[PDB]
Amino acid sequence: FELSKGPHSHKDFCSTFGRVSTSDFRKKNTGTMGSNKLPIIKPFKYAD
Amino acid sequence: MKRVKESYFREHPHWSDINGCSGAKEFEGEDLAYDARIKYQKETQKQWIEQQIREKKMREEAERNEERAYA
Amino acid sequence: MREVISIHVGQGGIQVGNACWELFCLEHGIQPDGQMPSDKTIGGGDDAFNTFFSETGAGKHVPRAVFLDLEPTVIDEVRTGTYRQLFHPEQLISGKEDAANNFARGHYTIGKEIVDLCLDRIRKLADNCTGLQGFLVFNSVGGGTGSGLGSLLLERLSVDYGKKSKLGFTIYPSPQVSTAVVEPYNSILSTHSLLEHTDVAVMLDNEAIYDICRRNLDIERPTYTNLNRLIAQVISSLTASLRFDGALNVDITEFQTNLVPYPRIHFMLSSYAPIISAEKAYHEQLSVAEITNSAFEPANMMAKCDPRHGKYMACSMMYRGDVVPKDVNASIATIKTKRTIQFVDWCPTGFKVGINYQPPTVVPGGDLAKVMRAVCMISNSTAIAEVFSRLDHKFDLMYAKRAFVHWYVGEGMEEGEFSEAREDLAALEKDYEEVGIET
Amino acid sequence: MREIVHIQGGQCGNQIGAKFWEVISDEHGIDPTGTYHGDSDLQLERINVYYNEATGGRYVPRAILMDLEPGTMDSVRAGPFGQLFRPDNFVFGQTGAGNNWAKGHYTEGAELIDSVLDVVRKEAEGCDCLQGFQITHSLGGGTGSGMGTLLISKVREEYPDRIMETFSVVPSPKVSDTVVEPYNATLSVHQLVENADECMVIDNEALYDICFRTLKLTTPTYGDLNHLVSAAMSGVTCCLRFPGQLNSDLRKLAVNLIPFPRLHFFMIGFAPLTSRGSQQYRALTVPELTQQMFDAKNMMCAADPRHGRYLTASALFRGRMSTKEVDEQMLNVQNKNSSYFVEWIPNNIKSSICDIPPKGLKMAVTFVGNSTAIQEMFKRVAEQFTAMFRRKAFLHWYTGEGMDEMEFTEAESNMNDLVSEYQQYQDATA
Amino acid sequence: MREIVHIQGGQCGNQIGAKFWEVISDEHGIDPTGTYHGDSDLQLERINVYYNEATGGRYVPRAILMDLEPGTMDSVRAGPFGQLFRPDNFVFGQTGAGNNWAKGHYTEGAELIDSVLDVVRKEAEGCDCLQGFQITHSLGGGTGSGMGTLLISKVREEYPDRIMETFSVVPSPKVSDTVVEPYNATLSVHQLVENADECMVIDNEALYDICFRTLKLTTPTYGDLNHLVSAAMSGVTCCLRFPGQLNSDLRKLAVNLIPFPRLHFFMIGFAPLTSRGSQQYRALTVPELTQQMFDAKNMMCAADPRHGRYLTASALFRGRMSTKEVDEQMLNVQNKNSSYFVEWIPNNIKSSICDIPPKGLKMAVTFVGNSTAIQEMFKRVAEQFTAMFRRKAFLHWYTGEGMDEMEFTEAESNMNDLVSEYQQYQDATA
Amino acid sequence: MSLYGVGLNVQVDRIKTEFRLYVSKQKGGLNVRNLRRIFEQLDYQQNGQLNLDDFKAGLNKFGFFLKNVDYQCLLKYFDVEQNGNVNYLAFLSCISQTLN
Ligand SMILES: Nc1nc2c(ncn2[C@@H]2O[C@H](COP(=O)(O)OP(=O)(O)OP(=O)(O)O)[C@@H](O)[C@H]2O)c(=O)[nH]1
Ligand SMILES: Nc1nc2c(ncn2[C@@H]2O[C@H](COP(=O)(O)OP(=O)(O)O)[C@@H](O)[C@H]2O)c(=O)[nH]1
Ligand SMILES: Nc1nc2c(ncn2[C@@H]2O[C@H](COP(=O)(O)OP(=O)(O)O)[C@@H](O)[C@H]2O)c(=O)[nH]1
Ligand SMILES: [Mg+2]
Repeated sequence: FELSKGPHSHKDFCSTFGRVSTSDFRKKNTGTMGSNKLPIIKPFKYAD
Repeated sequence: MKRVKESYFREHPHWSDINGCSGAKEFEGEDLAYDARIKYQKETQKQWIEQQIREKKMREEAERNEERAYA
Repeated sequence: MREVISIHVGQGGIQVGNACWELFCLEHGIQPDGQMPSDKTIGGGDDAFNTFFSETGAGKHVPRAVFLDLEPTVIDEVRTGTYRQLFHPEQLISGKEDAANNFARGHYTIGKEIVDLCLDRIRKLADNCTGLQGFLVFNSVGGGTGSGLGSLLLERLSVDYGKKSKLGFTIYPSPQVSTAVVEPYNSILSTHSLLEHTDVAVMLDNEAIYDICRRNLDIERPTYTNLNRLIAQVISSLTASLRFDGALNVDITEFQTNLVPYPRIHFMLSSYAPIISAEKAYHEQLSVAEITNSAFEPANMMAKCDPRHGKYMACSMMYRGDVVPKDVNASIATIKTKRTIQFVDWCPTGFKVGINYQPPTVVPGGDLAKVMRAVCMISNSTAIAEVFSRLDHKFDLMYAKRAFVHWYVGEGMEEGEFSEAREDLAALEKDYEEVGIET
Repeated sequence: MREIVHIQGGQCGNQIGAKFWEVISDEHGIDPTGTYHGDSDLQLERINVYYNEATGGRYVPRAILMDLEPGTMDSVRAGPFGQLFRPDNFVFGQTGAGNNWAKGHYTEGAELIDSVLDVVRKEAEGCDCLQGFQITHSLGGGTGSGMGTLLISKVREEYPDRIMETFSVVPSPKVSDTVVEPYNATLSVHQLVENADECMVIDNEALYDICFRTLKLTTPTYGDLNHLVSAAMSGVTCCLRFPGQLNSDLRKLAVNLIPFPRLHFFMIGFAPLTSRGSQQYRALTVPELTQQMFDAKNMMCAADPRHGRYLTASALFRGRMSTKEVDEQMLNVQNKNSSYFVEWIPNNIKSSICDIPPKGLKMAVTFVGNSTAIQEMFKRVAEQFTAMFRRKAFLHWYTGEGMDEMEFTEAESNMNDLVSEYQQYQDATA
Repeated sequence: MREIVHIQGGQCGNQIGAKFWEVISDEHGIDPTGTYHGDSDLQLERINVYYNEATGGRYVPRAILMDLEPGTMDSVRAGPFGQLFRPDNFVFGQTGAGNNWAKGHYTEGAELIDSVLDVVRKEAEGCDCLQGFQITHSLGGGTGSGMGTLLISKVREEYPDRIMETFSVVPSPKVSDTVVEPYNATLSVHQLVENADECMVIDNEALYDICFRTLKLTTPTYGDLNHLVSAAMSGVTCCLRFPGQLNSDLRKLAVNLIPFPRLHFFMIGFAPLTSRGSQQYRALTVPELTQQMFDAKNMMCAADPRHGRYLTASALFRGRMSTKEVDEQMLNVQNKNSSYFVEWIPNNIKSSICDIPPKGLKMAVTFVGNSTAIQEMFKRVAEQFTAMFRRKAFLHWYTGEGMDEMEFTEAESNMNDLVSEYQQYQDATA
Repeated sequence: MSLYGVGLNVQVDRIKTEFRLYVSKQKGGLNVRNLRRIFEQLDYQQNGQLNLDDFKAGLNKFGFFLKNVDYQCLLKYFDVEQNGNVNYLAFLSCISQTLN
C-alpha cells in the first residue's frame, strides 16, 4: 500500500524550472557529511 | 455452434473404417500419429518465425532509412 | 521427470554461471545456439538433457538459468557474448544502480523494486517442472550486491517453497588474500542470514583454490577464468548421479538427510581429486587407491582449514569413471585405519559413497587433463569453527572504533544489527566445540 | 546508464576541460569533427556515459563551461577539439573576478548563478539515470573559488543522493601564485567540508616535480601538467565504462576509502612513467608497476606521504592482468611495510581490474588513497592563514561586499578543528 | 464545415494580418493569384475553413479589415500577397483615432458600425455551420481597442451561441510606445473581460526577448514579430482543418482551459525554434518538445510562469510521433513540479495530436496555458493607471468628448477586483 | 581488445587458436575443406567476397561461434580492399598450416 521509495524517489517540489543575504551561513556542522557522530543504539528484535 | 470433428486434427473415420466396432477392442484413442505429429509441428511453425523475423527487420529498416533521409 | 533450478546472484556467480553451464552443454553436446545437432547419447538414454533443459517446442534448448544483478556491465556481456543464443532473453535480469559494497543498500534499499521479479521469474519456471528435485543457490559472501539480494532471496525462499529443500554454494573471504576493505562486515551479516535458512552449504574460500594451481597444474599466472572451471567440475560431479546411469546413484535429496548432525551446524566443506595436468599425467598411476587417499590430503582441500585440527562428522563421496566396487571398499578400509584421521565418538560410519561411469568431459582449451578417475568430496567436520573465528576476530576489531558505520547507518538499517551478528556468530562457535567433545 | 555530467570553473578549471575531453575523446575514438570512426564496438558499448545523441550521428559533450571573464574561455574554443561543446552550455559574465572571494561568492556570482543552475538542471533531468558530478575548479582564484565553491554548495541542497567528485588545486607556498591565496584557501575548505564528498588534492608542485624527476622532459607547458592530470581523471572513470573482472563505479570507490564521515580527502598518482632516454631498459611488469605507485616522490601532492599513516587507499589497474600477480603483490606490500599502515583496519587496500588499457601502452595504474600525510597541507595553510589575519591586512576587501568579520573567525576554528581530528587517529592504537 | 471568419482591427491588427494569411496561404498551397498548386489531396480537403470559392479558381479570404485611417488598408494591399484581400470588404472612414480610446469607440467608431456590421453579418450568413470569430486588435492603440471592442461588444449581442476568440497585444512595462498607453489599457480590458470568450495576451517586450535569446538573428523586424505570432494562431486551429488522431476544435479548447467564468485569459507560444548556429546541433526528439514548451523564456508573455501556479494548460502536438511519449512525458512534467501546479485539479494538462506537420520539419508543438502568473501583467497596468489618475493628468482629452470620470473609476473597480479575484485561489487549499 | 597497436595481429592471434583448437577437440568429421566448400554457396557471383551477414552465417553452420567483439576485429584485418568485405578465400588460405 505505501510503496515506500528508497534511494532516489521521484516526487519533488522545485524540479525543472523552479528558481525564480550575506548574514546567513552554515555555523559549525550543518553539513551532511560532517558531524562525526552516530545515532542512538536500539535493541531490535530480528525474531520475525 | 456445430461439432463437425471428433478430434480437432483427425476427421471422422470413413464408415468402412469401422469394419468391427463389435467390441471395445479398437478405440483409435491410441493415436499412432502423436509422436510423428509433434515433430512435424516444429518445422511448420518455425518457418513462421523465419518469415516474421525478417519482416520485423525490414520494417525497422524502412524506419531507419527515412531517419537518415530526414538527416 | 527430474529437474533442478540454479540461482546465481552477484558478479562472482555471474562469471560462474557461464563457467558452470558451459561444461554442462558440452557434456550433452548441446549446441551453443540451443539447437543441439542431436545424437543418441552414450549414457542413461536420451532423457539426460531434461534435468538441465526443457523442450523448446521448436529449435533451441533453454537452460533453467535465472540471473539477477544490480549492475549492467558484467551481466549484459552474456547478452552479447558467444552464448547470445543460449539463455532466454527475459531471464537474465539486471538492474540500474550498483550496491557500492554496502549490505544495507543490498538488504534495505532496492529490494522490493527488483526482488519482486525474481520470485515472479522463478515461479514461472517452476510451474513447467513436475518433480523438482531441489534448488541451488550460488553467491559471493563478500560481494556487496549478492549478500543483500541473496539473503533477501534466501529469506523469501523459506516462505515461498518451505519444505522445498535449498542447497547453496558460497565464497567466503580469503584469510590474507583480500579484495575489499569492508568485506568482513557484509560477510558477517551475510552468514548471519544464511545460518537459519539453508539445509546444506559449502565453503569455497578463494585462496585455497588459488594454491592448488601452482602445486598441481603448474601454472604461474592464473586468472579468475582458470578458477571457475574447477568450480564447474565439482558441481558436475555432485549432480552427475541425477541423470547418468550408475550402480548406486545418489540423488540430491540424500544430502539434507545424511550430511548434518543437526539442522543448525550444516556448514560443510568439499574437496576434489584427482587434479593432475597431462604434463605430469605421464607418471602418476591415476589409480583408485592413490586417488582416494589424496581426497584426505591436507593441502588439496578446497578451503584453507587444516583437517588435522578437528574430527570428521560426516563426509559424502561419489565416484565417477570406471572404478570397480571392490577397490572402493578397500579405499575406505585403509582410511579408517589411519590414525591421522580420527572420527567422532558417536558416528560409527561417516561415509556415503557414490559411483559413476561416465568420464568427465573436457572444456575446450582447458587446463584439465581428462582422466578415468574422479572423486567428489563433501565433508562436514568440527574444524570449520576456526574459519568463523578469524572472521569474528576481524569483526570485533573494527567495531571498537565504529569505523565505516554511518554509510550503513544511512541506508535504513539500525545500529543494533551488529550486536546480534556477533552474538549469532558467537552463539554458533561454542556449538561446534561442544559436539566435538567425546561423551 | 549511471552517466555523469561535468562542470568546470576558472582558468585552471577551464583549461583542464580542453585537455580533459581531448583524452576522453580519443579513448573512445572521437575525432575533431566528432563523427564516429571507431574500429571496435568496445569503444561504443558504454558511449552514452559521456555523450548524448543528435541528428547525423554527431556526439556532443555533456559540457558546462562557466566563468567570470571571457578571455580564458575564448582561448579554449579555438584550439583542437574546441568544436565539440555547444554554445547553449556556455555562460560568461562581464565584470571579472579579481581573485577576490567576495566578488565571486556574494555579489557578482550571485546574479549569474541563475543561468548555470538552469543549464545544469536541463542536462540532468534529460539523462537516463544521473550517477554523479565531477567538479574541476581552482581554489587559488577569485572567480574559481567564489563561483566554484558556491556552485558545489547549492547543488547538494536540491539533490539528496547524487555523488560528487571534486578535483582541486591547492596552492603550495613555494609557488606563490596569488598573495591572496592563503585567505581564499581557508574559505574554500570551510564551505567544501560540509558538502563535498570526495576531494582529490593535487599540488602544482608535484606537477612541476613530476615533470622533471618522472618524465625527464625539458620544456613543459601547462598542457603537460594539464596532460598529466587528465590521465588520472580518465583513470577512475574507465571502470564504469568498459568490461572488467570486477566492475566498480565511483560510489563503489567511496565506500572503501572514507573511514569516517568527514575524513574524505584523498591522494592520487599515476604510473608507469618514464623518460625518453630511460624508457628502454626497465621491464614493464605490474611488479615494477606497483613499485612506482607507492613511491612518495611520484605522488602528486606536496604533502610527503611517508610522514603519515595510511588509512584507506584504492588501486585501479588498467589493461589485462591475471588476479594472482596483482593480488599477491598487494598482499606482499601490506605485510612488508607494517609500520606504515593503521592497525585497526586489516586488508586495507582495494584492487580492481579494467579490461581496456590506455591506447599506445601495455599496462598502467591509477591510485587513490586516504593518507594522514594530507594533514601537512592544511596546517601549513593553517599557519599561513593566521599570519596574515593578525594584522587585518587585505581583510578590508572581503568586508567590502557585505561580508563580516565573524565569518573568518568561524572558518579558522573549523579548519583548526578539522586538522585536530585528522591526527588523533594517527596515534590511536588498538 | 464549421468554418470561421476573421475580423482584424487597427493598424497593429492589419499588419499582423498581413502575415498569417501569407503563412496560412502557404500551408494550403494557395498561390498569390488564387490558383491551386498543392501536391496532395489534404491541402484542399478543408479549404472552406478560411476561404470561400469564387468563380475563376482563385479563393476569397473571409477577411474584414477595419481601421479609422486609410493608410493601413493601403499598404496591406500593396506588398506581397496583398491582392488576395478582395476590395468589397474593405471598410475605412476618413478621420483616424489618434490613440484616443474615446475617439475610436464613441466618437468615430460609433458612427461607422453600420457598414462594417452589415458586411460581417452577411459573411457569417455565408458559412454553413458557423464556429466563431477571431480578432486582432491593439489595446494600446486608441482606434483598435476603440473600434475593436465595440464590435466585439456588438458581436456577442447577436451570436449568443458562437465562441469568441481575441488575440491581444497589451503594452509591456519596459519599453513603451505611447504615453496614453495606461489609460486605454484599462478601458479596453474592462470591456474585454465582460464580452470575450477567450483573449490571448502577448507582450511585445517578450518577443524581442524571444528574438535575441532564441533566434539569435542580428536584425529582427516587426515582420519577424508578426511572423512569430502569425504562426501561433494557425497553431490553435491547425488540427481542425486536417484529419488527425484526436480532433480538438477551438471550442474544445474552451472546455478544458477555463476554470471559472471570469478567468478567460491565457498565455501561448510557438516552438521549437532553432538558431543560425544551433539548428544543426540540437536534438529532435519528444523530450525536446516538452523541455522548451514549459521553459520560462519561450512564453510570449512578460509574466514569468513560475511566480504563480498553472490552473490548467493544454499542449497541441502537431505532426507524427509516438503517442506513448506525448502522454508519458506530460506525466513527467506534472509530477516533478506539483508545487507549481494547484493540487485540486488532477491531470491538469490537455493533449492533442495532428497528422499534418509544418512545411519543412518533422515534429511541431504549440502551447496554450492559463497560469496564475498573468496577475503580474494586470497589476503593473493597474498600478500605472492609479499613478496618473490621482492627478487627473491627461483627463481632459477623454472628458471633452462625452465621457465622465465615473466610468474610469468604475473600470478600476472591476479591473482591481479581477486581479484580486484571480489570486484568491492561489492561497486556497483543499 | 586494445586493438590499436599490434592488436590487429594479437586479436586475430587468439581467434585462430580457438578455431584451430575447437576443430581438433571434437576430432570428428570436421573437414577443413567443408568451410572452403560451403563458402562458394554464398559467393553467388564467385567474386570471392561475402558481406558480414554471410560470413557470420557461414561460421554458424560449421559449429564455431564467437563473441561480437572477436568478429569485429575479423573485418578490419581481412578487409584488404577497405570495402568492408572479408575475403573468405584469404580466411581459408589462413587457419591452414604447412604440415609437419
Ligand atoms: N570464485 C570466484 N570469486 C570471485 C570471482 N570474481 C570475484 N569473486 C568474488 O567476489 C567478491 C567481491 O564481489 P564482486 O565479484 O566484485 O561482485 P559481487 O560479488 O557481485 O558484489 P557486488 O560488488 O556488490 O556486485 C570477491 O571477494 C571475490 O571473492 C571469480 O571470478 N571467481
Ligand atoms: N596546473 C595548472 N594550474 C593552473 C592552470 N591554469 C590556472 N591554474 C591555476 O590557477 C591559479 C590562478 O587562478 P586563476 O587563473 O585566477 O583562476 P580563475 O580566476 O578562476 O580564472 C594558479 O595558482 C594556477 O596554479 C593550468 O593550466 N595548469
Ligand atoms: N510586436 C508588434 N507590435 C505592434 C505592431 N504594430 C503595432 N504594435 C503595437 O501597437 C502599439 C501601437 O498601436 P497603434 O498603432 O497606435 O494602434 P492604432 O490605434 O490602431 O493605430 C505599439 O505600442 C506596438 O507595441 C507590430 O507589427 N508588431
Ligand atoms: Mg558489485
